[PDB]
Amino acid sequence: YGDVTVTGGISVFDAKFDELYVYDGDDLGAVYAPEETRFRLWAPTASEAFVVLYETEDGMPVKELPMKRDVQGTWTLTVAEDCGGLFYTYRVKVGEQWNEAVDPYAKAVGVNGTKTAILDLRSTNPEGWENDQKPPLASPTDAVIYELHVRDLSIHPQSGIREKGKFLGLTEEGTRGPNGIPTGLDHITGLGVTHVQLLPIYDYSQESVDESRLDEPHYNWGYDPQNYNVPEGSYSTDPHNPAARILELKRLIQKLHARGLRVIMDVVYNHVYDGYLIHFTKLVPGYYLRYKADRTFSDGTFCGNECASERPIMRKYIIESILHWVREYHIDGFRFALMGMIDIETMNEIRRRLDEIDPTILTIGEGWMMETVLPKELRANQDNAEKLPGIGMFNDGMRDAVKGDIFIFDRKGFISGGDGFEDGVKRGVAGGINYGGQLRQFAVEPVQSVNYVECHDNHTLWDKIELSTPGASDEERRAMHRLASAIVLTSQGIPFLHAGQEFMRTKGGVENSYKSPIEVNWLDWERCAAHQDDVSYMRSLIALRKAHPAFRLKTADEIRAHLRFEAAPPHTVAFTLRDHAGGDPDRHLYVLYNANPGALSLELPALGPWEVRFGGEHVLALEAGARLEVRGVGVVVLAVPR
Ligand SMILES: OC[C@H]1O[C@H](O[C@H]2[C@H](O)[C@@H](O)[C@@H](O[C@H]3[C@H](O)[C@@H](O)[C@@H](O)O[C@@H]3CO)O[C@@H]2CO)[C@H](O)[C@@H](O)[C@@H]1O
Ligand SMILES: OC[C@H]1O[C@H](O[C@H]2[C@H](O)[C@@H](O)[C@@H](O[C@H]3[C@H](O)[C@@H](O)[C@@H](O)O[C@@H]3CO)O[C@@H]2CO)[C@H](O)[C@@H](O)[C@@H]1O
Ligand SMILES: OC[C@H]1O[C@H](O[C@H]2[C@H](O)[C@@H](O)[C@@H](O[C@H]3[C@H](O)[C@@H](O)[C@@H](O)O[C@@H]3CO)O[C@@H]2CO)[C@H](O)[C@@H](O)[C@@H]1O
Ligand SMILES: [Ca+2]
Ligand SMILES: [Ca+2]
Ligand SMILES: [Ca+2]
Repeated sequence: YGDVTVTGGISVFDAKFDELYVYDGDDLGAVYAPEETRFRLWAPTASEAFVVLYETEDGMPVKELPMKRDVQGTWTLTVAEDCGGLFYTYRVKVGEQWNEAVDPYAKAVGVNGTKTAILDLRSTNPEGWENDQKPPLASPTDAVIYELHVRDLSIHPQSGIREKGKFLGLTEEGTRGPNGIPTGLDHITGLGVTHVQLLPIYDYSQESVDESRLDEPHYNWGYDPQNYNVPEGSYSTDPHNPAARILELKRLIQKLHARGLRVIMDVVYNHVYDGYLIHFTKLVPGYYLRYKADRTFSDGTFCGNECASERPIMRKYIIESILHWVREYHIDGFRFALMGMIDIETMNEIRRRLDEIDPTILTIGEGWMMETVLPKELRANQDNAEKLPGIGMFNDGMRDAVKGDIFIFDRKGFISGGDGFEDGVKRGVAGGINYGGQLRQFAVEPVQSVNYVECHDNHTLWDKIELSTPGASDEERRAMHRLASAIVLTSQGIPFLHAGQEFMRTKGGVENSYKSPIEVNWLDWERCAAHQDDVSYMRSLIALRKAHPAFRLKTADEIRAHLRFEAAPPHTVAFTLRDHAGGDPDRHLYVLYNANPGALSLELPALGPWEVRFGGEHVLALEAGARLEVRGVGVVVLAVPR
């Protein structure tokens, strides 16, 4: 951990270390120009530091230059020759140990991320990149998220996409699949979703996907971070060419924006893929990651380590990393893996730094309550959401109430006939806010509640239903599935959909498919071709939400003012959104979630001449008390016209 004489007697573990070496510059890394390249490395506990230069990604050094000790724990060096096309690493001696690492501020790397690449990053911008414009977004509750893996999207043999498994595969328009159905980008833009959330597209570890063996089967979600500030090599057409993955990701984002879609990056700042080998511990051992009392890794992540976001240089790394994805790649939002492992101060400064640039940039995360050496009152989780204004959190209470518990596989939920889940559904209809009485969750405002019944984790909705409806036919399970999706899209808050949920995606019952083959993980376009009715259904639900601002209320005060739950029997939920809620064109809406297969009659509130808006196929009678008779599991939406 180092010669503790170099750092004023104070160890990397004492609390007086932090305020000592707080570098105030935003110039860490290397800045290339033809005249010179300047390097700055933060490594306060090292005795020596060298820049090592390479001509080829897997060559031997051509120069090995010593760096000068500089201010606030940093080392500098200027090289007064055109270093374009060169690769480099940092070699440091920490105590009596030498290690050679990639630059933590690497913005480009060679294959598998072991050497930093020097290049003019403005040569990676696609044509017109400076003219890139974002689709409008007035409120987070106006977003419809679609969670997608780059490999899943196109790797099925019948996807009809040329660059299968690649960033460029999501740039291709006009692709067709079995029976000529639209696939890929056209299928996604055809749905009406507004944001594509991509599973890890930063550079994840070689042990997960080896970028030199892409000619053999491979698959991994990528939750194993290696280089935080550069794209994953296996999604490029050429992982050996350091510029290719950058240019190709930018082409992807530019095209999505041009087609009306925004891009959310799944980011993992809570843990690295290997606390022993990552560059953080090579360069400053004992700083960037969290430690138990015995100076072993705190392991709240169940992955091996935790990043010490609360320490100032690590908070600065995370924030400069995010601002890099925003500024260099034009990213529109971030989903924070295990946000409950990150401290509140870091999350709020992130929200602030983004708001300074563009408040429509999204920040959502997993606010789970989880043990770690990070103090309980400092965790950015649902318990502390009052301290995290404007940050959305996955609403697991809503998820479990709708489809049934994710950990006990056979337990039913509201859609599958379970008893007593109506209040759980109502709590998420209200956007997870403090609505009143028993109707309360963690959110202060509905922008803090992300509604979902499916994501990449755990069984798919279809697979969950299959595990918990032993006496249900296939048609019955389809109706349950459809009802679950309708609840997400008609609840206050931020609706979130899993790619392929529109065609009842299955993983053959695999619960945790993170390294399962493409046969398990691909978007199955043959299944999608067999489920075009259900895709149309999902497309129409998304259109219904878009056509009604009353479903997207911006504040908890509006929800408390305009949302009212109505008389309804067990296994149903009924509510109204009254008096042009949020400027809705209709005067009132009435919404019915029916989980009963049979027929039933409801007395509608006396709000005016009701008219059908959605789900007419379930309506046996609508008569002006005013009466509605329906049959079958699903949603019915009525309106009192203006
Ligand atoms: O080899 C490292 C690591 O692999 C396995 O952990 C993986 C999980 O099993 C897998 O579900 C996935 O977990 C991530 C969630 O999907 C994601 O939503 C995110 O928020 O965080 C989770 C990771 O923290 O990926 C991990 C990492 O690959 C295995 O179970 C571990 O024991 C093993 O250390
Ligand atoms: O080995 C520990 C644990 O790992 C796995 O749990 C993961 C879940 O699959 C994943 O959904 C998420 O779980 C969170 C729930 O979604 C949320 O409702 C609430 O319960 O917090 C949970 C996290 O604490 O992340 C965990 C990560 O461990 C696996 O499925 C479990 O069986 C296993 O016990
Ligand atoms: O557009 C509003 C409309 O959306 C929903 O209707 C969809 C059906 O639920 C879905 O099964 C599908 O059904 C149609 C077939 O695609 C088509 O081949 C033909 O058979 O007509 C079917 C019935 O319309 O697509 C529709 C349209 O998206 C919702 O159920 C309706 O209540 C709603 O009015
Ligand atoms: Ca990689
Ligand atoms: Ca905000
Ligand atoms: Ca099955």
